[PDB]
Amino acid sequence: ADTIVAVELDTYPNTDIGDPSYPHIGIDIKSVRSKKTAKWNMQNGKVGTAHIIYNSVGKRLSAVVSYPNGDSATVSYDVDLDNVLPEWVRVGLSASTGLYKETNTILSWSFTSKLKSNTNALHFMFNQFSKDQKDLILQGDATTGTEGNLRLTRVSSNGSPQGSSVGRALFYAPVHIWESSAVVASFEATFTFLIKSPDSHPADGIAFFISNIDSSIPSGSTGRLLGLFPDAN
Amino acid sequence: ADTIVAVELDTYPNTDIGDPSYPHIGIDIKSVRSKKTAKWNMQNGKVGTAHIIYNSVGKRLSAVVSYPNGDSATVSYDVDLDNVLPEWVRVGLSASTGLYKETNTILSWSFTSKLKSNTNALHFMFNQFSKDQKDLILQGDATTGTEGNLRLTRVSSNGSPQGSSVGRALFYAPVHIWESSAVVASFEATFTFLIKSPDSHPADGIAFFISNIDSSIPSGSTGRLLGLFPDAN
Amino acid sequence: ADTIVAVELDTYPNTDIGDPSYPHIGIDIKSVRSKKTAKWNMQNGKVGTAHIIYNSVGKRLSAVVSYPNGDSATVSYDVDLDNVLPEWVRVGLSASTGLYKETNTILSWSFTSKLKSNTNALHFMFNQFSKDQKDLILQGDATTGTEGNLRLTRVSSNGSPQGSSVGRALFYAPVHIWESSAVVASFEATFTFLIKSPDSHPADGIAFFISNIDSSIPSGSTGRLLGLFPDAN
Amino acid sequence: ADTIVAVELDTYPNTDIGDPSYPHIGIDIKSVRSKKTAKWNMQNGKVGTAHIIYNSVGKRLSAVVSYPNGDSATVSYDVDLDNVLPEWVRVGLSASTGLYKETNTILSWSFTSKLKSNTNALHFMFNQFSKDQKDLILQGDATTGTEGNLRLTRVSSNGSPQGSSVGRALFYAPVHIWESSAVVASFEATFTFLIKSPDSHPADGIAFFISNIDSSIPSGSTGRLLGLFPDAN
Ligand SMILES: O=C(O)Cc1c[nH]c2ccccc12
Ligand SMILES: O=C(O)Cc1c[nH]c2ccccc12
Ligand SMILES: O=C(O)Cc1c[nH]c2ccccc12
Ligand SMILES: O=C(O)Cc1c[nH]c2ccccc12
Ligand SMILES: [Ca+2]
Ligand SMILES: [Ca+2]
Ligand SMILES: [Ca+2]
Ligand SMILES: [Ca+2]
Ligand SMILES: [Cl-]
Ligand SMILES: [Cl-]
Ligand SMILES: [Cl-]
Ligand SMILES: [Cl-]
Ligand SMILES: [Cl-]
Ligand SMILES: [Cl-]
Ligand SMILES: [Cl-]
Ligand SMILES: [Cl-]
Ligand SMILES: [Mn+2]
Ligand SMILES: [Mn+2]
Ligand SMILES: [Mn+2]
Ligand SMILES: [Mn+2]
Repeated sequence: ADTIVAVELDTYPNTDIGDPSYPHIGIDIKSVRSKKTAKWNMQNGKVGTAHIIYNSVGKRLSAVVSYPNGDSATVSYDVDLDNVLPEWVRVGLSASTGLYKETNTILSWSFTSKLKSNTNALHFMFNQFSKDQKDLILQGDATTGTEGNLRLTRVSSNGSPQGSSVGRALFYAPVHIWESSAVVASFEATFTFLIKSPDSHPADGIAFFISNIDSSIPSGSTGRLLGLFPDAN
Repeated sequence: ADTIVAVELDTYPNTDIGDPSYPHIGIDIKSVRSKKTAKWNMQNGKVGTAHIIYNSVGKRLSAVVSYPNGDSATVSYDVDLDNVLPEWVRVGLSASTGLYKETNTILSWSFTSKLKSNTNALHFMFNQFSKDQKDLILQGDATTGTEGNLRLTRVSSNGSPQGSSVGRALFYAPVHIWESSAVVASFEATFTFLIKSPDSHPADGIAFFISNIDSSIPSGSTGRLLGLFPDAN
Repeated sequence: ADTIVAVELDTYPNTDIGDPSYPHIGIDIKSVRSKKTAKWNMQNGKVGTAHIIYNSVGKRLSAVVSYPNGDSATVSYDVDLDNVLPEWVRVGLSASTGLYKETNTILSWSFTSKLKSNTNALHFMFNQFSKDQKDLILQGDATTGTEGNLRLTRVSSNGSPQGSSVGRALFYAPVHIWESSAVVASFEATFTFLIKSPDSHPADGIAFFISNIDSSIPSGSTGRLLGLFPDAN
Repeated sequence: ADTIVAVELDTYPNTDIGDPSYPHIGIDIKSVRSKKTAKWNMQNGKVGTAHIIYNSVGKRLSAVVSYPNGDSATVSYDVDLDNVLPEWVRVGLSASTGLYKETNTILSWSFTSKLKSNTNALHFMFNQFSKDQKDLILQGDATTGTEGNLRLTRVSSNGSPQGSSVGRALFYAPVHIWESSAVVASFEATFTFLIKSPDSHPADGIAFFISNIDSSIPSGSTGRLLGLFPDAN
């Protein structure tokens, strides 16, 4: 029943549900079957940066993911989010493991939404997460720690990631993501992540998403559904 | 039981509870008995701008209130808010009427909090308020409308303000206002207001305040207590 | 010899140089012959707002122009500005009159450029212009005044605009608009304008532009060339 | 003939010109004889962060310098900069060596100035410096490199710092630092630095400063004068 717009960093090819035959970044409009994808070389144990950009003028949801060595993947998709999202939303991060696993560690997260009419703005930045993060809604296995990081999916004491895990972090305050009379409705999101795995293959990935205010983890949305969708339709 | 730090725009002299013999702006640390005040010429029916500034280095809570014609009042008070406030807070606007009354109309409100260590940031801006303002907590008589304004205290259909009124607006998300390891903890707040009264004297005023997350209007905090304090101590 | 990327608010149809048969907004890549245009209802004597948005991910230069009554025109054009502009630029506003004329009054101008790698930023905002505006380069007839406005084209003492006029304002500091290793290079510009004319038709329009550092008004670039181009090619 | 307001990170005690008997941070109003100082433990070879804060309401110039291990020094001084500085200024960084020496390496520098009336803003951020930094004015020995850093004072090929060196970096654009009608005139500056020395004692230090537009290195302002002052008065 949730409405989802997401950028997925998808570490695991699930070819039978329309994934390409490689790790990819994807734009997901109300379906895990990405509307557009690009090949992504996920660098095990390295800190990546994801950037997400939209404005209501160009009506183009863009994402780019890069690592320090400079290797980057970009994906863009033409979509009017006025026709997709509710006016009011929550913004969040989601990650899953299944049969295979990885750390889904968030080191930092920033977001900006603006409505310019004829301005209303929300901006937050986390470069360190604290134990009792009162402006975050933690769902499922997602924890904030003393190490200053957001662990979306459960990690063992020994620092090793665990399978069949799902967790999300949503910003506490609802966001006014569009308003019919806004001349420009724009949002930007950036997060840094550390995906590390000793597994034969890492899985399943990390998503930035926008949803209805009351959005919660769909039941059985572990693994390939990235904690966003109740099925693969 | 609430902990309150406020800047009060006090339109009504209550001399028996330590108000000066004129309308004033005041810095209130856990008491309506302002720690410091300055004379303020409130201009009936005109749009004022209040600016509030603090940083943990100078440890000086400053406020200035001005009108378009340029007449301004300033008040500063040396205080370590690390020693006053809880780590996590909500920020809000409050206004009251009593025996005398005024419009307590907010046309715009912006806030920025930052912690710089060895950055975490929250920024919001409302230049228009909407009917269902999902990122605001409205308490008491406070309403948001189609006129794009926040009415802290009850106004009649005919546009006239009503007595014995109290309302507040708090931003939905808790704010991390200080952190022991922050090198610089700073906040800025700005709001524009229209106080108008056909009364013999306007009352009672408008406050920007910071409180515990779960802060609510103290019972009988109408009139001279500005919806912040349960008594005049 | 200058390299120009501009958004033109074109009040006058010059049909013989590829203008449409109506006032329009246009994206100009190294030619006054706009790569893309949209019909624009210019509202005589009213304050308009222009917004310009680009990012190096979507590679889409977008502009929207609106007035308070809400009537707006939008134009978008897919272009890699890494392949058009020099790395370092100046940003500016330009306006012209010819055989016909108008006020080309700028009431406010803001700009933001960012490079995010694996951040460098420039932001300025003018909501009032002063007599000796030391962070602006004024070219041709462009003046700043006590009325707090930038007059791009010459106005008489009696407040009436004059024909065959050209003036520009460039921000003093060069801008690093792209860098080969930037993951995201983005810029946003906003300005408010008042075009007013008692003429049979207004002319010629206002442009936001990006150029080489040493860009100057091309000789004979009054009227339909908007002070940007030395010819209509 | 220059007018100087500076925060000095002073690594070398020059006791005969009013330095305390230890490395210190200082607020300098038109004199190298700091109006106020605080003891500073400079950590050889470590990256420090300096923060500078002023607003025209509190009228308190504050500085804090810290290192990752959390050791920090703070100094505040009550001063009306409306009565000290010209309306228009340039902002910059300065460093010197003399008989003793150190690296005066700047890794990052950000600045924000705002005038709020009844807003004009300038903001820049350098987290990487490039070889041809067109928005910086380099004076004396100051160089920008491929290592992404600003070297205020001359360093040998072998990476060792050199004595009797002075260099400054000023932002290209003049800043409107105060305006008589501004309700709030505020500025913030942050820079990160790496001072390293194999010398018996490091010298001489790094300063953030504000000056007249046409400010240049005073002759013989190497060593204890930090490239800011022509004498020790
Ligand atoms: O830019 C200005 O000075 C006026 C202004 C503030 N907010 C605005 C939103 C839309 C159009 C104009 C403005
Ligand atoms: O300024 C930089 O480039 C590094 C940096 C980012 N956030 C900081 C907070 C405190 C000290 C340094 C930094
Ligand atoms: O986001 C962070 O905490 C680290 C960071 C600061 N500037 C950056 C630019 C690109 C990628 C990561 C960062
Ligand atoms: O805050 C608003 O909506 C109006 C506004 C924009 N700039 C200002 C500067 C001073 C006082 C009010 C405003
Ligand atoms: Ca998958
Ligand atoms: Ca009172
Ligand atoms: Ca034309
Ligand atoms: Ca010294
Ligand atoms: Cl599968
Ligand atoms: Cl399924
Ligand atoms: Cl009383
Ligand atoms: Cl009482
Ligand atoms: Cl023509
Ligand atoms: Cl021609
Ligand atoms: Cl000496
Ligand atoms: Cl001397
Ligand atoms: Mn996928
Ligand atoms: Mn009072
Ligand atoms: Mn045209
Ligand atoms: Mn000294």
